Amino acid sequence: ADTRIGVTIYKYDDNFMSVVRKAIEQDAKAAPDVQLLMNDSQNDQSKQNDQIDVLLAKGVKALAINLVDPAAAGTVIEKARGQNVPVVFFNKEPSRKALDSYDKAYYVGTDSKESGIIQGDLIAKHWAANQGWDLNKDGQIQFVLLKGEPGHPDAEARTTYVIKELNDKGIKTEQLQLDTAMWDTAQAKDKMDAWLSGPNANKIEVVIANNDAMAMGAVEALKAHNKSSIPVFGVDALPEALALVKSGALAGTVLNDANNQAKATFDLAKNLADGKGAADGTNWKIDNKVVRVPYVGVDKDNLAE
Ligand SMILES: OC[C@H]1O[C@@H](O)[C@H](O)[C@@H](O)[C@@H]1O
Ligand SMILES: [Ca+2]
Repeated sequence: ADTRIGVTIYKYDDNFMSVVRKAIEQDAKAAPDVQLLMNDSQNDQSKQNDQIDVLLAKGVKALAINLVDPAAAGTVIEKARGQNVPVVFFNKEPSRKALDSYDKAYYVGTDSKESGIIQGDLIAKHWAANQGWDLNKDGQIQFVLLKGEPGHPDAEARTTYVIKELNDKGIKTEQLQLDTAMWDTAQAKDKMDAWLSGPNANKIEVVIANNDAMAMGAVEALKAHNKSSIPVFGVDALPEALALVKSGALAGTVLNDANNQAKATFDLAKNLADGKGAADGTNWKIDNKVVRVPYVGVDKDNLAE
């Protein structure tokens, strides 16, 4: 009488989704009646699509899906609809229209813009406290920005809102470079290294990354160039990134709460598999089929708290 739930993780080597993957498996360990069928989609939506077909053929009673491509939500929903199986999307947010296209589709994640606002406020605080960072003394932050996947709601919101928030607080900004490194450490290292090796590299004052993995790559490129005096900011508060906040290699980050996103995803998926209301017997507040888990800013001043 075990209940099977199919789960896809877009890429197991994504630093953040690795934390989430492990947390959801710990949640499942505590539900002796449930079996998770865990899949690594290897950063390929076509691989994920085939994995979902296999999961459905195996009779799973719910799906928890971390999309490779957000725009593929519709495709995945139509697969789930064919079996009348509920689907809890997590971490890559489908459009409102996509969510509303199937009454058994839900989403667990975050308020993406909040992470951009928090990161921007963190940078504003550190900038005001470290006016030595204004290398050219023009009152503006000359920044470079390492973006996540184009079209990913967290990448778009974190990129828009970090700058909006700095500007709203009265801090002018000059974008010297902006490119995607696709959430990846090695790509970010190579991009940052190029920026440090190009003309007017001397003008760069602050590095902004949409996640910690990319921030960490930037930290390594700065080290290679003896330019570690330039501050770097990320998002996620990965343990490895918190170690760099401690050492001073990373100026700040933002907790993306993997534990509670994993728990909400599991709790809702299990309820839906059982034919119950998604939040039954839980304290999750579902707002129009969506659970959002707060972000929290982190730097040396609150690292212990
Ligand atoms: O979808 C995967 C991405 O999700 C974001 O919420 C995290 O901040 C990133 O680290 C991760 O690469
Ligand atoms: Ca400046």
